[PDB]
Amino acid sequence: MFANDATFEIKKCDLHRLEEGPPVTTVLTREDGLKYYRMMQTVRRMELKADQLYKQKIIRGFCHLCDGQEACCVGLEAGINPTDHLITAYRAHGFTFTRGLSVREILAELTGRKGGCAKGKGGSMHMYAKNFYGGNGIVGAQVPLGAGIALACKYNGKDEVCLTLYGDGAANQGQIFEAYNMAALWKLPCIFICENNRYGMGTSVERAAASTDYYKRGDFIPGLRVDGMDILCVREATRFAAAYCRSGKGPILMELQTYRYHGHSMSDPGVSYRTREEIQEVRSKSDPIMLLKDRMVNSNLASVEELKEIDVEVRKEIEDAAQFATADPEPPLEELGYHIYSSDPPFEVRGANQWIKFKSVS
Amino acid sequence: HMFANDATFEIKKCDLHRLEEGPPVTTVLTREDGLKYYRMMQTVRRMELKADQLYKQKIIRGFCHLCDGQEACCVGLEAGINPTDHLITAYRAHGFTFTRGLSVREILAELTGRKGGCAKGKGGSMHMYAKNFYGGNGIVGAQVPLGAGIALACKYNGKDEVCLTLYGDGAANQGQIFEAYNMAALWKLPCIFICENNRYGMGTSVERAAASTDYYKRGDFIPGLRVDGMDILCVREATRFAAAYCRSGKGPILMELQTYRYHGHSMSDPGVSYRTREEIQEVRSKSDPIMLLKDRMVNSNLASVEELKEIDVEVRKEIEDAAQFATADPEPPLEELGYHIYSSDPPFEVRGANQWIKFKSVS
Amino acid sequence: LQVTVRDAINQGMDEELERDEKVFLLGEEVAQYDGAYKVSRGLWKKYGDKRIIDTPISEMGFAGIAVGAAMAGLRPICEFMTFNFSMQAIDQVINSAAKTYYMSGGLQPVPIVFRGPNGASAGVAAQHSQCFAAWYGHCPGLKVVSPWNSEDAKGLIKSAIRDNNPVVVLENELMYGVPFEFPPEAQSKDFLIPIGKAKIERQGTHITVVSHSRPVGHCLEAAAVLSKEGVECEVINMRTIRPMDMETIEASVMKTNHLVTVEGGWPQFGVGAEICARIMEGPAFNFLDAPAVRVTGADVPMPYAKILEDNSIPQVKDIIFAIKKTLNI
Amino acid sequence: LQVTVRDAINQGMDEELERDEKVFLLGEEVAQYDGAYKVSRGLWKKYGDKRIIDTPISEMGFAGIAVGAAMAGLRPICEFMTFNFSMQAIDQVINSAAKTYYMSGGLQPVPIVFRGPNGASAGVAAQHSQCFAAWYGHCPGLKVVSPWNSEDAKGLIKSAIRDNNPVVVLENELMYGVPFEFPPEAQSKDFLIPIGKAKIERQGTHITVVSHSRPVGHCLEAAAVLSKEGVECEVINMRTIRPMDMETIEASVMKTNHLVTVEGGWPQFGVGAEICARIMEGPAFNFLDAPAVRVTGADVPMPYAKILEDNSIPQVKDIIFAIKKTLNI
Ligand SMILES: Cc1ncc(C[n+]2csc(CCOP(=O)(O)OP(=O)(O)O)c2C)c(N)n1
Ligand SMILES: Cc1ncc(C[n+]2csc(CCOP(=O)(O)OP(=O)(O)O)c2C)c(N)n1
Ligand SMILES: [K+]
Ligand SMILES: [K+]
Ligand SMILES: [Mn+2]
Ligand SMILES: [Mn+2]
Repeated sequence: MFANDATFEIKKCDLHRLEEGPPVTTVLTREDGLKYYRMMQTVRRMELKADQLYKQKIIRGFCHLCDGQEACCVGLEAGINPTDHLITAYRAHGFTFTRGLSVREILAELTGRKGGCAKGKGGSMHMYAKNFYGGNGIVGAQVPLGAGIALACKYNGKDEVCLTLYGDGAANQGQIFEAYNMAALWKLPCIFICENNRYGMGTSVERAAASTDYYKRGDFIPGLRVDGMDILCVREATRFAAAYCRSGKGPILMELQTYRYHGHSMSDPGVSYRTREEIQEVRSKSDPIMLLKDRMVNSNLASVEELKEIDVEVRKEIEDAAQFATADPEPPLEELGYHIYSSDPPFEVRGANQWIKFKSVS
Repeated sequence: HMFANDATFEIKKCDLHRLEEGPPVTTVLTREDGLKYYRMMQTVRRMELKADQLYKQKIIRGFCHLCDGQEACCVGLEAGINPTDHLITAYRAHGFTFTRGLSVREILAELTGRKGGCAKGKGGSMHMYAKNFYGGNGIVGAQVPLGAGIALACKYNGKDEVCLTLYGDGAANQGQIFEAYNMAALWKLPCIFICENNRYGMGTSVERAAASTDYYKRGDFIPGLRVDGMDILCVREATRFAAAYCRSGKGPILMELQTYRYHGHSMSDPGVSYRTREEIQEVRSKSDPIMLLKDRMVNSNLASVEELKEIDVEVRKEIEDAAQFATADPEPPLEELGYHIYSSDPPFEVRGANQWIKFKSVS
Repeated sequence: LQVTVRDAINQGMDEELERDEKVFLLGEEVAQYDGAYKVSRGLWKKYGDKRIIDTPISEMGFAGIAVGAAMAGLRPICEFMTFNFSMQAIDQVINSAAKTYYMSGGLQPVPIVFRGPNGASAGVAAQHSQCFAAWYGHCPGLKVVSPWNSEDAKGLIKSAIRDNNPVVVLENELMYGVPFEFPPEAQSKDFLIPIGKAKIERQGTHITVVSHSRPVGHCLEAAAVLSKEGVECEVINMRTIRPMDMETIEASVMKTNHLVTVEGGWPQFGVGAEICARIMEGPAFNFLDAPAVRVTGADVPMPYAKILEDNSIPQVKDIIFAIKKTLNI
Repeated sequence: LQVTVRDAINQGMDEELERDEKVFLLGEEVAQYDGAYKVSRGLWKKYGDKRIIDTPISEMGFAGIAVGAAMAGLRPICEFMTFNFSMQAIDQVINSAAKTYYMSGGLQPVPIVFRGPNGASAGVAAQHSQCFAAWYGHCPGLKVVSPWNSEDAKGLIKSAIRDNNPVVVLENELMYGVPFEFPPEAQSKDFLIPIGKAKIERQGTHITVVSHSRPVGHCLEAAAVLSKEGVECEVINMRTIRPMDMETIEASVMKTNHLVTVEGGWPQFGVGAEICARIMEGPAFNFLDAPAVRVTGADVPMPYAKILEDNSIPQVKDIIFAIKKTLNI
């Protein structure tokens, strides 16, 4: 006999121009808990597998991993509807899964095979899904795009919101400040989210930002700072920020304090600008998955043995996906020119000299 | 009749952002300084009104953005800084070109596109330069990072010089300005970011364009002050305070100058679709910067009505001469079309409208 | 009747706004100010705040917002006051809009239109005179058009709006007040000009003269002068920069044996360069009786002074000169 | 002595920093990270915070800061992590830097260098693979260069730094780790390569093959294969995109009678487009016994998948094929 649910304390958010923030208590059901645990573990194991495949040279170019930040993608999804919108930068494999793509499609995209979610056209940085707009490789560029998606939610009148994510490094891009001003001016249902993992590539927050209170950089935009290692903190803050945008009050900034265990990308060992001890300590004391596991077990929502059975099932899902991604064929060369334009008749695309022609179909 | 050597005046207290103490709320004006600021502002006003008349007669063409109503800003800013300090602004720069040291003749001859202009007719209204004056910039917001880099050079060279970096209320919503704020603060650049707020960005009022219209606070982590930009003494004092702040090594500061432009955005904008003629007339009658100084000087016995009238005559005659010059001066010769593409290079040829047309380019 | 270029663009936008509630216009001074060059006059009064949106001076930001809205299914028209100011926003045009359908494997279309005046005007100097036709034309995933007359501008703005992909419409400020005969077909709300197709504005036997935007009218003047001398120019109005209609230009050259390109932009890596290289790689090369040559703006930042600016843009006499060089006359 | 391209650039910068205290380097990760591709390795430890300056991710801002510092008399090297990211800043490069000396009538020079890797890499997909050679080449007031090997990179970075005008130095990320024999003249601190002069990398008599950056090495591989079959290619390394050395190409084609251009960029309005257009307008046209043709990247946003990427960039076999077509062999 497990508990059907339990009540948990969550850290109080720091507030900027808000007289009240998210609650400091929440109820988690056994059912929701097993779900979040499974999703976070699936993301973690997917990322570890990508690291493997990269080292085996089955993935190339960019591979930015989100391990350590699983309370963010899973917590954010836990606080919004399937009909809400989300856009992020290139560290997107987790959000690609939480917004509903399979591990198979994600890994086959990384391995550059036709079974990929973009048929091997996009690679790590450019994956899309229903109400998930990438997967954006130019730092900060996705922020005005998110505000525009929020503009469309308001135009269409269906009470949908858009979560618009950028990292700490991105936070110093001028277009983000341009977007804050217009979102405030037009009361756009845009939730600006700074995923603060302490480093923008190799540059710590203290060395890039004159002020490292990201949740206050919106200035006239209200903000909250949230513990992004705690899936329940993230979920509560997200529910609060979405209710805020749905009520017509306009945009809000949420800073998620989180941490990446890997380097900036597969090419960055991740240790010239921080210590291995720093990383180990974060992981040892505030890993998002161990934090939930402890909560569930100690409140009788689930057993050590249950969670271990989920781990075994996730491992088989990740192994199956990896086998598919490594055996699936590359896309056929004849499709090189496909999908340049939407809704157009076929045309020809010039290859490497004038005698090479590729058919382009929409 | 003996005149006072100096008098003390009350200046409006600045609103402050992240500063415990701001500029003084009184200041001493000497007769000599009064006379000089009065002549400077009148020179800028008469030059601008001449530009209007020249533009209507088609002697000036393309862009011409006038700064009348705002003379307390160029002149008061000049009064608060050294000749060896630096300044950069946008396109509404005729007054700054003058306060920074170019003649009315060179300015107007550049507007009329003649060889005697400060760029020999290459630049026109928006692009005039002088020593320690970096334009004169026609892309909105673009001069803000330039001004921050000029401050970085001041810091790098170690001469205790500062840079005044001016942008309008419309420009204040440009992303690169926020990028500049962050680097200036991070590096403690001696950059005074100055927002010249005349209430409109072309045809868009501040309330329609900016979610927050507190321009002095947009720097967020950067301190700022808001200053009466119709009061030349208010501007001078704020400026002295901001420059002292940057020279002390404390890093950047924002100053918002609340001012007003009597003309439209440019010669092509009547300036009446987005504001009333009464609003303009009431700003003029209540706050004209020249009228304000004239009344201070007369009421405090620093100058006579007849002395100031004589400066007006002298200035209007100067602008008539300058306009005669700019209107008679020949255009630049065609043969110099290609000149000054590259600095310090040997001569070369530039293609014209077809391959048989070749212009010599020399540095 | 006669309709000016500015009014034909206004007509096109008004019709498409009425036809589809998802279409909207944003940019600086589009709404209450009636447009920086009055091209959007009356639209805000007719459609309101929701549809005709005055923006702050935040090009990267509002271009990005427009691209996001298009991704979410809206159909924005994003006005740059001039294309000079598009440089601030050019990453959004190229990396967020142009490349997205391809990167996504055909999952995410981007139905956005960027429009605004492009190129030289009168005495606006070097930061405000630049032509971006070859820059935008270079880029896969974009369509790029450059209207000349009232018919061109209306039909191409309507086609751009109906297109499902990013379309750059390079207008011309000096053309805006020019009136043209506006035939019945053009006055209709169903009037569309296909993107990708040039139009022959004058039939000729002696030489093919190819241009885009304002200089098309200078080519016709040049041909009117030359015709009195027995020289018949075939004048081609490109209409589209990408994908350009090389077949039309080829068929003309095979007839006339001679080619001059005319454009207002800078010469090197310009529009004429691409036409010239295509004509040499293609089936028409052997039909040339002389080298193809290019008439362009002078290779300088645009000077202010009248006599300097006059000599920095192609004049009728420079087009005539190039043509007579080509014909050896 | 073999020196990799990355180390030769490093030597260039190091030598110019020591020589002139006004020289400084700024950009993302240039200082404490030793460079995003290790090109600036060891410079911060040698020169310190004041001279080697890590920036936030604020392209338009730090490029404008660099341009401003240059106007004031300093000699900045502004690194873009890649040139894809220069799009955010390209207004500063064009409107604030390139045009300013001309606008100011020769009063205000801008001695700035913009440098970093350009064009395609391995598997980095469409937002990260763009070549900007033709875009920057098009603009008066700029100089644009594009080194291939280690001598190229050292001599051109040093010329760029000593130039008093904006110079855009388009490097190549795949060349960084390639070692080259390094002549003793290139080891000198006085080693400079003149901007505006192409270099003949291989003499030949049958065909002129012109290229820039990485593909120059593929043209040389192509000529090695071809000369086993008795075909002698003259291979020309442009070095400079603007102002390009047309005189060297013309004199080569006047000897060989045939021309192929090879570039990694998109074909339309590309670098090959200008070379072909110039050859047709110029004195060598009558020397051509076949049309000049262009080998280029494929006309697509860059795909990720290896086989698609392989076929979106010129391969040696594509070069050999265009040469054989040109020679009718
Ligand atoms: C405009 C731009 N400049 C530089 C880069 C290269 N780059 C990719 S990610 C990155 C660091 C961004 O860090 P942060 O925003 O903190 O995101 P994180 O990966 O830590 O989530 C940089 C510099 C880029 N892609 N776009
Ligand atoms: C990036 C850019 N966008 C648009 C323009 C067109 N434009 C020139 S001035 C101006 C309004 C600027 O207003 P503000 O900053 O308030 O300056 P003011 O003239 O009132 O001092 C605009 C929209 C431009 N020159 N550059
Ligand atoms: K469309
Ligand atoms: K230099
Ligand atoms: Mn980060
Ligand atoms: Mn203003």
